[PDB]
Amino acid sequence: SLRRGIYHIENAGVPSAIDLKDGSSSDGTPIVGWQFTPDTINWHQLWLAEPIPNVADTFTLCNLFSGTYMDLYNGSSEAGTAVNGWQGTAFTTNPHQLWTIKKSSDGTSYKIQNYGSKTFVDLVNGDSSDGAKIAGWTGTWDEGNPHQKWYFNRMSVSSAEAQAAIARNPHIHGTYRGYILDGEYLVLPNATFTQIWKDSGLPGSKWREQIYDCDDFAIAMKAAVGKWGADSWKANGFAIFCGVMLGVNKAGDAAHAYNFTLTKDHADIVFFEPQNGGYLNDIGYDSYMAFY
Amino acid sequence: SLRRGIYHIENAGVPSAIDLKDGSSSDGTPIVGWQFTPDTINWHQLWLAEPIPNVADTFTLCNLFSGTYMDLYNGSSEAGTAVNGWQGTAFTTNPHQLWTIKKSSDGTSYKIQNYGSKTFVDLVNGDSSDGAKIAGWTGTWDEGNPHQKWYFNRMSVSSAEAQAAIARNPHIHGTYRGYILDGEYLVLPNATFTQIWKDSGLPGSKWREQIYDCDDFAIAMKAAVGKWGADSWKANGFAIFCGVMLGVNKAGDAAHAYNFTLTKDHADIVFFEPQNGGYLNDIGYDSYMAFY
Ligand SMILES: C[C@@H]1O[C@@H](O[C@@H]2[C@@H](O[C@H]3O[C@H](CO)[C@H](O)[C@H](O)[C@H]3O)[C@@H](O)[C@@H](CO)O[C@@H]2O)[C@@H](O)[C@H](O)[C@@H]1O
Ligand SMILES: C[C@@H]1O[C@@H](O[C@@H]2[C@@H](O[C@H]3O[C@H](CO)[C@H](O)[C@H](O)[C@H]3O)[C@@H](O)[C@@H](CO)O[C@@H]2O)[C@@H](O)[C@H](O)[C@@H]1O
Ligand SMILES: C[C@@H]1O[C@@H](O[C@@H]2[C@@H](O[C@H]3O[C@H](CO)[C@H](O)[C@H](O)[C@H]3O)[C@@H](O)[C@@H](CO)O[C@@H]2O)[C@@H](O)[C@H](O)[C@@H]1O
Ligand SMILES: C[C@@H]1O[C@@H](O[C@@H]2[C@@H](O[C@H]3O[C@H](CO)[C@H](O)[C@H](O)[C@H]3O)[C@@H](O)[C@@H](CO)O[C@@H]2O)[C@@H](O)[C@H](O)[C@@H]1O
Ligand SMILES: C[C@@H]1O[C@@H](O[C@@H]2[C@@H](O[C@H]3O[C@H](CO)[C@H](O)[C@H](O)[C@H]3O)[C@@H](O)[C@@H](CO)O[C@H]2O)[C@@H](O)[C@H](O)[C@@H]1O
Ligand SMILES: C[C@@H]1O[C@@H](O[C@@H]2[C@@H](O[C@H]3O[C@H](CO)[C@H](O)[C@H](O)[C@H]3O)[C@@H](O)[C@@H](CO)O[C@H]2O)[C@@H](O)[C@H](O)[C@@H]1O
Ligand SMILES: [Ca+2]
Ligand SMILES: [Ca+2]
Ligand SMILES: [Mn+2]
Ligand SMILES: [Mn+2]
Ligand SMILES: [Mn+2]
Ligand SMILES: [Mn+2]
Ligand code: NA
Ligand code: NA
Ligand code: NA
Ligand code: NA
Repeated sequence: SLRRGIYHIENAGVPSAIDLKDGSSSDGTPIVGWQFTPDTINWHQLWLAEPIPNVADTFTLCNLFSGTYMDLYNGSSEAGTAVNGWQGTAFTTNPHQLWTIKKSSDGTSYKIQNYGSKTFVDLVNGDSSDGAKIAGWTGTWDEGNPHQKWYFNRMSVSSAEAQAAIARNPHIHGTYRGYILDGEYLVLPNATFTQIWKDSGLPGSKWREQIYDCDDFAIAMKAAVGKWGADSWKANGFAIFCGVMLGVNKAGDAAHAYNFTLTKDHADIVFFEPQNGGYLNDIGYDSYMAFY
Repeated sequence: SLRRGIYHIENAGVPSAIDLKDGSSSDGTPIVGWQFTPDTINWHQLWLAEPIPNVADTFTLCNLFSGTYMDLYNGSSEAGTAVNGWQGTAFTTNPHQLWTIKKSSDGTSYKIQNYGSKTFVDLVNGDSSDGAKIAGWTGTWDEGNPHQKWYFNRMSVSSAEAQAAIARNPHIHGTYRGYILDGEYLVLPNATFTQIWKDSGLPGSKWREQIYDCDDFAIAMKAAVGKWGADSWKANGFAIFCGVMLGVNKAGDAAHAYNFTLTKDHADIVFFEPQNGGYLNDIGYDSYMAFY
């Protein structure tokens, strides 16, 4: 089953992602194929999949940027029916905005079926053009047709997945305790994480004993990523991944506060030094506390 | 012995505090008697007392606002010698800026003796006027003279004192763990704590599931008090008190993130709700984690 989380949905045939055109919140904004840049935030191309509790393999798909929902226009079963962004809610009963999402016959890509119409999300003609129509279209669960096959590239971790990445790490103190604040986290590329750090003003901050020392830098960086999340996205029901860690050196006679983020493969953490914007696989401290 | 910490130094005879005139960082800025408002930040009237490791009962006195040091002009023993703010360091050997501070004959107020001159800090003529001269003056450790007696009104807590206030509280969970980030904290009046909250922009922030929920409010409020500390004071070697707490309700089926501060008497904590600016003696959660 598709997990709850944020996905970049990429056609199996051509390198086009499902895109809410101009990220517009207007009802009836076309959802189109568009090219994408890996290891960036693709601002109009991120979809929060919310499982519908009492319907198997069925979701709403909320555009992270617009906060509007993937909607089959008037729920029509006609091939070529418009797929648009439309106002809704995460657990709607509106079958226009309900999508059964299951593995295709290649066992890696998915097909996306409208719960009402039983027609599939289709990149019309496999057109690779920026702004290519996406429509509801007749099809089957089993056929190879790449127009209707979609890789769900997972952009978020659960709290359980973040916990696992930390526990993997070789720099966790025996006394470590972790404090989980949210359920589902957007993982930033370092390029974006760095940009939030720059736009925070922290690069200009001076170290001062107690009054602006490591703990103030680390907490200011987490607050800045929290502020960026709320200000950047209109969807709800997720957080941005940015950890704070307290650590102690091997000698046990010096402590440090710093940040951490997750690798591209979501499997491991990477330490971030908010006093200089460095990423490190070893920051010279073993974490005894984290909150994220 | 006088503890390390921040003091509002108030004459024993008249309601004048030791004041660095206009908070100026200029060398030779007069230190004067000035009236004060209790339960405010008295911006020009706060002094960080740093104990000199290998000299008994002897300190530097750094003006929290200016970052400059109480200085007996050319270390003269002449009665009426100017006491000014002057550039220095927390552990200087300059005897102009070293002060032996011990209980007076009334056992509650102190006298302040220059280590070099062995003359005392004196509110000349006990003048209660705003801008009254303070000078180094002949005297003795034992005499009653109120011109040379000073209440050291303690405005800061150690980490150990903050730990004690939390442990006192009746809303601490069995599983509580506390994470101490600094050593010495300025305690804010609620009036100031509230102002930092207002000036943060948090009063305008909307609750949003995960993306700006209780943990984001609580951490944004701690970051705002950290930013206010650095931006407001030029002295180093202290922090501003603002805690973050995670808590769980009696039923054990709901958790909440919030802030806390300390009472005027420094003995107890008070909970702060950053989603509405309320102070509560009971926020309906028992803390299982704090960092401050
Ligand atoms: C059958 C029809 O369902 C609803 O209308 C839908 C639209 O629904 C969504 O948008 C409307 C406002 O336009 C409203 O906010 C609703 O709660 C939301 O789910 C939408 O799916 C469009 C485009 O496909 O089709 C229908 O107009 C409902 O509002 C109608 O009353 C009616 O029951
Ligand atoms: C190249 C082309 O691929 C397939 O046709 C697709 C269409 O396929 C879907 O709709 C058709 C009916 O039009 C049929 O129901 C099929 O089972 C279903 O997958 C559709 O994807 C459109 C729009 O993108 O493009 C092509 O027409 C295949 O059936 C054709 O024989 C042909 O190989
Ligand atoms: C005896 C004298 O001590 C020092 O001068 C002090 C002044 O000292 C302080 O300010 C000066 C700059 O004016 C400098 O930054 C020094 O490090 C700092 O402690 C000051 O206390 C004044 C006013 O009472 O008196 C003396 O001028 C030293 O700099 C001199 O070289 C000389 O040794
Ligand atoms: C009212 C006045 O109080 C005392 O005199 C103080 C001064 O006291 C201090 O300096 C004098 C010498 O001038 C002497 O050394 C004394 O032991 C010492 O405390 C001084 O505080 C000045 C400046 O504020 O004010 C008064 O002159 C007392 O000795 C006087 O008899 C008289 O009662
Ligand atoms: C917010 C906006 O993002 C980018 O423009 C989007 C565009 O983004 C995708 O396509 C571009 C090339 O046009 C790149 O491949 C990006 O990596 C993709 O994410 C599309 O989403 C279209 C259609 O909705 O809208 C544009 O605004 C970027 O080019 C802009 O400078 C800006 O940052
Ligand atoms: C920063 C400045 O603070 C206040 O003025 C100070 C003044 O403050 C003290 O005296 C005033 C009355 O003049 C009140 O009692 C305050 O409670 C005291 O803290 C003095 O420190 C003088 C001498 O250095 O400087 C002034 O700037 C306040 O009146 C101003 O509006 C302003 O907030
Ligand atoms: Ca600090
Ligand atoms: Ca959050
Ligand atoms: Mn290590
Ligand atoms: Mn949360
Ligand atoms: Mn309780
Ligand atoms: Mn610290
Ligand atoms: Na439209
Ligand atoms: Na379901
Ligand atoms: Na002067
Ligand atoms: Na000492």
